[PDB]
Amino acid sequence: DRYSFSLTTFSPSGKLGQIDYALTAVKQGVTSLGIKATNGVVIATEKKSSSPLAMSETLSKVSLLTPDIGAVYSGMGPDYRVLVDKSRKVAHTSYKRIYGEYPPTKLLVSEVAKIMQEATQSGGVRPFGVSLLIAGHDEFNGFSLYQVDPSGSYFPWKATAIGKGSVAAKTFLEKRWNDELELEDAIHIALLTLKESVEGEFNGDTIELAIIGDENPDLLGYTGIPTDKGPRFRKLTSQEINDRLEAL
Amino acid sequence: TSIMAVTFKDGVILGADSRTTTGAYIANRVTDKLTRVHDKIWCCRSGSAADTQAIADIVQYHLELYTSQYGTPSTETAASVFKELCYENKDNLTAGIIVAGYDDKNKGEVYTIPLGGSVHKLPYAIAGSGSTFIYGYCDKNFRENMSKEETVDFIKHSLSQAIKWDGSSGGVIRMVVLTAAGVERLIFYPDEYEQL
Amino acid sequence: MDIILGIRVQDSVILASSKAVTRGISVLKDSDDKTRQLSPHTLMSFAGEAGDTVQFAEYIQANIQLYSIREDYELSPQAVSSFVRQELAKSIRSRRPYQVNVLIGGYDKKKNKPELYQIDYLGTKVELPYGAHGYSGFYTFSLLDHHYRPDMTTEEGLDLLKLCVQELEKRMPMDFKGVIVKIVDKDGIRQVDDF
Amino acid sequence: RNNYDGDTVTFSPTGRLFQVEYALEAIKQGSVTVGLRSNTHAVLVALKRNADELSSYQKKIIKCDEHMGLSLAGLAPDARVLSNYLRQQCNYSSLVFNRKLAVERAGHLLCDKAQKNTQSYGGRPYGVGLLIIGYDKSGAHLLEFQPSGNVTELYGTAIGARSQGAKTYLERTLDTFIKIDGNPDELIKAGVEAISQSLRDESLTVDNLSIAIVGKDTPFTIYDGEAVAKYI
Amino acid sequence: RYDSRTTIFSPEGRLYQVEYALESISHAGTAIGIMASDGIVLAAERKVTSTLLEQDTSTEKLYKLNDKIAVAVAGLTADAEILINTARIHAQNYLKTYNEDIPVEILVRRLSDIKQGYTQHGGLRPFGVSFIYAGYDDRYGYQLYTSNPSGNYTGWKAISVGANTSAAQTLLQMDYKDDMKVDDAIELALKTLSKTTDSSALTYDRLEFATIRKGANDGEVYQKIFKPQEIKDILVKTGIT
Amino acid sequence: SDPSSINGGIVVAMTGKDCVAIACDLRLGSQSLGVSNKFEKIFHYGHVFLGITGLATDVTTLNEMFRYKTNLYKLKEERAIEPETFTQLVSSSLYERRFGPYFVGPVVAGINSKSGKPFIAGFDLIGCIDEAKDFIVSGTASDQLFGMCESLYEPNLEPEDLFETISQALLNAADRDALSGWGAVVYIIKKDEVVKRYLKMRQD
Amino acid sequence: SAAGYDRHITIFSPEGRLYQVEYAFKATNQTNINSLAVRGKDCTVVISQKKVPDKLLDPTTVSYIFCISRTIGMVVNGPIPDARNAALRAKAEAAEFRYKYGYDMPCDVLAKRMANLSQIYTQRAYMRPLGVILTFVSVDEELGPSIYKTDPAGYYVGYKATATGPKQQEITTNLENHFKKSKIDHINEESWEKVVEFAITHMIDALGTEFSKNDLEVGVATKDKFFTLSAENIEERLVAIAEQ
Amino acid sequence: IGTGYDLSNSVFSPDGRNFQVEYAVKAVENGTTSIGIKCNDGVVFAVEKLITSKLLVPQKNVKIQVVDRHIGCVYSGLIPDGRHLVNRGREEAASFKKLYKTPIPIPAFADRLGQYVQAHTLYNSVRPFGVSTIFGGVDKNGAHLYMLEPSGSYWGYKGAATGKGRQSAKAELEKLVDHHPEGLSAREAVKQAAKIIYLAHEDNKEKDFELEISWCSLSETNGLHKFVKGDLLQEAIDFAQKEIN
Amino acid sequence: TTIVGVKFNNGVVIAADTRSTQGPIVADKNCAKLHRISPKIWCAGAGTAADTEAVTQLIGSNIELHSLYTSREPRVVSALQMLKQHLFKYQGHIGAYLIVAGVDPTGSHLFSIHAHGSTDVGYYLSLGSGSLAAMAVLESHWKQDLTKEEAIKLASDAIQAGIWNDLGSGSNVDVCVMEIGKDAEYLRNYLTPNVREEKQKSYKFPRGTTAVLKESIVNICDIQEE
Repeated sequence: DRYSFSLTTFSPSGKLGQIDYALTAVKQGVTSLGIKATNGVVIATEKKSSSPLAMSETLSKVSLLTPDIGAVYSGMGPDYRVLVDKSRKVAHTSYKRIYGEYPPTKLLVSEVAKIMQEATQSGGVRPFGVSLLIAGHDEFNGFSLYQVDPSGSYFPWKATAIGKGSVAAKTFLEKRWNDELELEDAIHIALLTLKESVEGEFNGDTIELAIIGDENPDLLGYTGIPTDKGPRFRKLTSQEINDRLEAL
Repeated sequence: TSIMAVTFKDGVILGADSRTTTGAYIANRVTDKLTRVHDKIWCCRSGSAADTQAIADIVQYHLELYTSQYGTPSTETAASVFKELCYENKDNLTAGIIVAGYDDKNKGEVYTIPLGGSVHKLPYAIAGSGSTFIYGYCDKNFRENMSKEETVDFIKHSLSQAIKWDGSSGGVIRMVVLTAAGVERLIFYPDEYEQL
Repeated sequence: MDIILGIRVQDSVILASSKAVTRGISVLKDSDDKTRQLSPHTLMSFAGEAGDTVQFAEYIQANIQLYSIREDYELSPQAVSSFVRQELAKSIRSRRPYQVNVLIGGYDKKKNKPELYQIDYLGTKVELPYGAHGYSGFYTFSLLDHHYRPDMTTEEGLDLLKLCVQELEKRMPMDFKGVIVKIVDKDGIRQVDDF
Repeated sequence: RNNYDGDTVTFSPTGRLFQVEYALEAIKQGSVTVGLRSNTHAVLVALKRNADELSSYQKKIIKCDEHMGLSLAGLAPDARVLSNYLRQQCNYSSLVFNRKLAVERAGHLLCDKAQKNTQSYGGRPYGVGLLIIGYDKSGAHLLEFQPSGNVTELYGTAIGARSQGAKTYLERTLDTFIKIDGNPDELIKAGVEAISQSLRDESLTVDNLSIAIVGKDTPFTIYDGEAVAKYI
Repeated sequence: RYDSRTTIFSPEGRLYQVEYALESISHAGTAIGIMASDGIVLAAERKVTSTLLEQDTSTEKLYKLNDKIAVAVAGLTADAEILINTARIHAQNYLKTYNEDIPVEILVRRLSDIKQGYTQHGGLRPFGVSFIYAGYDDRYGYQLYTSNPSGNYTGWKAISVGANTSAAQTLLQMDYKDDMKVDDAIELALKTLSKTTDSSALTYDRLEFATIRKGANDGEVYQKIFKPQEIKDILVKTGIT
Repeated sequence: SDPSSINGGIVVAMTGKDCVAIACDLRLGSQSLGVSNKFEKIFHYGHVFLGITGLATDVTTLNEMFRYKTNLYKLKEERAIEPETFTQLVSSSLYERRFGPYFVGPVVAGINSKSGKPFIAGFDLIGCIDEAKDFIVSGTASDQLFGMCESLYEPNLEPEDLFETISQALLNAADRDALSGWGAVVYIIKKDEVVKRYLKMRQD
Repeated sequence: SAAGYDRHITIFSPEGRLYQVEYAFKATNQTNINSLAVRGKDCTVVISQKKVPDKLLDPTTVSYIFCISRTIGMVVNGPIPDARNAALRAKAEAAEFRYKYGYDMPCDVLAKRMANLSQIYTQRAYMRPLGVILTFVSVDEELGPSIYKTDPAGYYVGYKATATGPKQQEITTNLENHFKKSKIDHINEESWEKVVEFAITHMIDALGTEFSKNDLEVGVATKDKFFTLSAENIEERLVAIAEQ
Repeated sequence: IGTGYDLSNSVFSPDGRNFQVEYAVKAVENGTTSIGIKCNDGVVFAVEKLITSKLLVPQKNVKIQVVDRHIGCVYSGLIPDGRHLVNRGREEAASFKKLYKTPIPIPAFADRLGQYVQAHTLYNSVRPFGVSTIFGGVDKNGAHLYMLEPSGSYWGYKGAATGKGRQSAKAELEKLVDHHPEGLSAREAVKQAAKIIYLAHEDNKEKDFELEISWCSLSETNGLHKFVKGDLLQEAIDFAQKEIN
Repeated sequence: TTIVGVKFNNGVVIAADTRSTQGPIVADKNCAKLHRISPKIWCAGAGTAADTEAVTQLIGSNIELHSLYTSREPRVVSALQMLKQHLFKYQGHIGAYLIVAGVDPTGSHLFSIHAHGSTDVGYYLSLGSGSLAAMAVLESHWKQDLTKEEAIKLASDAIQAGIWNDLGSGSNVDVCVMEIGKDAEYLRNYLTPNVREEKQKSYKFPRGTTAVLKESIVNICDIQEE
């Protein structure tokens, strides 16, 4: 009641009403999920066209924050875009002068968290409508995956999911997850889990699935340097998703 | 280096020398000194390349915004805009601008803004450190309301004389003819111009 | 003009400071206090630039007293000496300077050793048991260390200091109008007369 | 409803605000003053109030300038902020332009200042009426300033408690005092008659009269005691 | 009701807001720091868990703020992040300024002023967090304190916060041996953690632990957050596993 | 010239083969007056060693400055700061002030643990990337040392070979400089072992 | 529900959403205007209705197609106050962008920065969302013909073609049939004039209502330019349809 | 009503309007009739300033106020509130003159005034405006007539009207489209303006009025705005009285 | 240092020597002097070394955001136009003297920048200390319309000629070719005119030829507690 007409006071059972509503706002979104393996990380989402005429191919819901780190969301569409904007800016500032190349995954998550936290702090501000997943790859902690909550807390995970179909996806991932998976194997889990959510439209035109694995000097835009590391992030096209989607 | 614009009966023809000089060394001999700020209105740059390049850019975005909100700009309008930048930064910046444009309602216009600036209407203006020599030439041999061809030939001979008495004038003589036939650049080789 | 002297003996730190203050061609008084106690067991002698010594001395004294009082136990000579140095290091990068050289001679109770530090006008904290600044250190870097016996007592250091002073008057055209010698020990801080 | 009895930033269904309306109330509980003017003079006559007979009575005339001046009827706190402002503008005109500020021109500055507080949600809105006199290049003028900010040029007007009888004196005798010019004596007497009728269950006394006069020949002067027991 | 701004007071002469922050602790995990002369242990319990949760290569309720002082968390985690970062910044100011490590009493004291400041000033929340501070300074040796969500500190030799504080406290003070040992701290903590927690078999992936010692590798203080397999060793001694 | 020239002092770091040496003099002087015969110019944040030359204030002040930033880096990420990454940092941090620029010439040296490769880097007042796999020398006797180190360097050396090369280098170059010398100390980072060998040399 | 919720955009509902933003998606029915944007192969077309309902209003002051900058048109649907506010910021930012970055501001990038702008108005309770729908049309130099629609929420998504208004649906369904059967997302003809004929025909069937020259206003975006058509030019295209 | 929706200006109704903006329009209605008539060579503005008592001084209180020397504006609704929009308007006018060394075009002014009204609805701590403003003049493109709503909506007009007696005015304006498809020439429109306000004063009848007319005309006021006063105004008065009878 | 940028009808190639000269002392024999703005925009520095390095990272980050925003290959006008307004503000108090070269889907472009900054749009340019040396080669060995192989022989000659005549240049020539819509192939050590002369003597000694007052052992590896 008054514990989300105001942000000052709390429920006597803990937490603001605003946070529990912010999670409701997450589930009203598309379904996004990530699975970590020991030689890769898959990140996968669906995109609701929401008009036969809408082009969701022109805006994808998998967006590189920096070349080695992509992110997805589940939750409100407008809220995602500004939040992504601030991710690209802070990243250069915070570590592309400290290390002169793009940050650790781990670092950018602690930064993002402070921003989400500050909108839970005071009245006359609202939480963000999303929970994000940030996946990336660095050499200092290896492959990682994270879930970043609009409460202002963040949790690392091996595989997790969020969105409308989260509760179905989570039990599914528990069963099929093993101690060593391949990148290819984790893509083959990722398609099945998301297909539980939406069926009767599943194709790689409507489902976007992409990976964080090894460097691409092909998406780097240069070669001829013995130390160069191209984007750990990589987009599969519509055609490549179909090759994996047949493989099931 | 020398710049001029002379009105005629159907337009305005900008004339300028292309050599840009830092000390006695020529930086580049093909700098375009005639720079678009708007569709029908262009400015001439003389003096310091750096100061005149920056002051044109500021005015360029401003006159774009003027066209969208406040309707089509005039040469008159443009010239004042350059005045405000020139007056406050009369000690920071040294900016020579001849502000030439074409209206279908006011024909070609030539306005000249000193270093300090001030908006002054002239049948022709001439500015720079190569302008000093060619003044007397252009004073006598200004015919008013002369043909398109007569303008281009006049300018060509005047600037030839500027090149003979300054080595920072020279290169190719570039021209922007703002008329109702479009935007036509012209270029004149030293082979053509010097015999003349 | 304006000298500050320092010797570390193995049970006390002995700071000396001139009683003379000259503004213009005029000696204003032949008795001038030019050393202040930061806390009851740590003493700052100070010398330096015209009237900066006064503003800076009272500013530094007040801060150390606040932190001693705040903690509810007086801070080490080690804590004290970085702080003073850090004020100076900010000031030369600020739009207003203070250029005041100082010595901190405390008795450290924390580990039981006397501690003489040399803090520069520049703002450089270095530990030295014979430190000295301005034009004093041109004569007493060498005088202290020639006669210096590797162990020392309060008795030994005082006769050697008196001697140092006796050289300075002779080879500078200056007048220090003697020097007051305040002795920093485990029993607090005291004034004792000297040449 | 009267959900608008709290909001000064939110229109009431009538198109008013209630706050502006209550501000007119404040004037009614306020102390009476009668204005009137002619081409060559303008006069303010105001009633001093007291709470007892050991009170030495409230100044109802504030000298704004030596040629302009005002009187009040309503909130004295609000009257102070606007008096400060008003002197600041008249001195400004004498400093920069060596100029007298016109009665009418002053009034348009005060207008923006009322409506600023209406627009805002911060600080009190006004609740005092000022009767303003001056004598400029365009002769004597009389404005009625309202706490709304509406400024009205009349030949005579009144604000304060029981001010509807001053308007009735003034209406009848409207023309008598247009014809009188150059006689300060006559114009002063006319306000005094005026404010006897205005009042009810009261009588005038010597030290209840404060008459403030400026014209073309008369400097800005305030008459008290023996200088106003000649027109009672 | 009083709920609108923190610039008000309830009739107990406190604020209802402070009570609401109090309650935030008692729906989070349980936290225990036991001090001994020979080292201080910090312990926290995880309030989420899964088998696809990464918690074997990470901690989340244990931060070192400098290499001589560590903290445990009980409360919401969203509240925690902001104030940890500020305590750590204050430590490195101390290090920069005085050329030495901060005292325990100040570092906590600052943090306590800051919590109270959000009560004192504005309509901004109180931050419902209780932190256990286990530190070293060469003035009062080992020091164990905790900080209130109201924003005051009180010294200790053992304390529990989190969920079921009362239940935990009686159990800790019963088995407190008066010289104490770091090995007994470590042993006591697991036992006490078990009974509050709603699992009957406490486990190392469900555990966060740091032990602080200067009593071995003397003349210097070394603080160690334990690795998962070591936590397993100490569990086997208490007979839980 | 600059203030860096008035106070002086030298820090020289060098590379051999899976090793580094970074060594310094013990002279601090403030102009003509010699101040300390024992102020070490070598400091460290983990395995990364920071030398500092220049004015005496900035030797102490910047040390506090870079300590502050490496301590937040260390705690958050739970690893040691790397010499590869510290070179980035030194150059931006000094560049923060440009209108009050710090008057120093640092030397960074360390060995990366994520490959074991040896790293040395050179800087000036506001610092720039200067990459070497040979040597970086700094100070008022830097012009002497640049040649002295090149002359004695033989590419590809043992941890024990590298001692000899940096010692003979420092020994004569410091001595035949006004504002340098007065003792020296040599740190040989073998890989992760650091042995400290004090040079017996004269008092300058 | 209602207990705070609808009265704010900084108070979430039990659904996690904002009722108040969603009520502006019901503000396009009040002005009663419809748009149609279609892309040809080299062009983009926008046609919106023009409402002159009184003889005390000139046809040339009532327009809803605005020149934002040289190559960029925009159609506005919905209320006249929020129409202006959006228009200003789009002109100020487009002009500013163009010389700062030296690039002609693409359809995606204008639609993007504005959608960002609309999100910022919603997070603070001091500001409010825009009510209008802006459908930006440009022929880009990096993507050729494009339509990006930005919603009063701060959603923006691309479209083959898009429609807006109270009778928006009926046009949508007509465009669905057209692109689906042909298996191309463009109007096949290459001349911008003949594309405008096709687009005018789809609308007259779909709404059921024949239009006039002073019941349309048409902007046509071509390769690096925009221009808005006058009524007699629009008439020429209308009668093009009427007599084969 | 309740449930927001008028209780703040940020909050929006499910209908597509704002009921707080509707009460502001009611305040324009309550105010005294103003008309503006566009012409093929000028603009004429007229206003009804009613006389409530004869204590007022005639030709001294008006709602006609000038901006530069060639843009006339006249306001209805809350009297000091219309003054203020003109006072800020005047500030906006000056800025443009200084920077571009040119007189302001009327559609340029038209953009700039409506941005002030709109700013006063984006904030719950700023009360909107509650005034309509008839405006126009002669510029580069000739004569133009506009009117601005307290919504923050504006459009161009051939004949415009606002206030209490606006029901008559609207009708006379329409008779004019038919009578003259040039909207009437500027000279004969000063007389047309007076007659209009007289039929409008039949809706205010219980009281007397004072009529002020001003104009700005291309070559019959010479590009400049000046007040219609003198023998000019009295001729306008005589025409009105005659044809009403 | 000789810097040359040479446009051609398939791309651009920019080249420079690898040798850092700060005053009369050679600062580094090899160093990368090609600075990255963006992955197809490479540029080389003149004037102050610290200032050209420092600026290219800040700017280049803003062009990188813009490269994601537009979802396109990065544009040279955007890079140049940001340097051009930026350098102006401090009025030469921070200088940076650069040949900017890059490629775009609108074509290939070539620029120069000053301390204050102004545009110069060339077909072939050279800047730095070795501007006067390079120029005569670029002018006179120039054919109307160049291709890839041609553009680089003219460019390399100009560096090798300025290696002879200038003494601010020398060592190995580092090269970067950027061809429109095709990867940027970085050819470091393309042309090596650097000959070398070896020492005639050894300079390594057995220990005890240096003297050791005392030794000490410091750690850089942390302690345990177990």
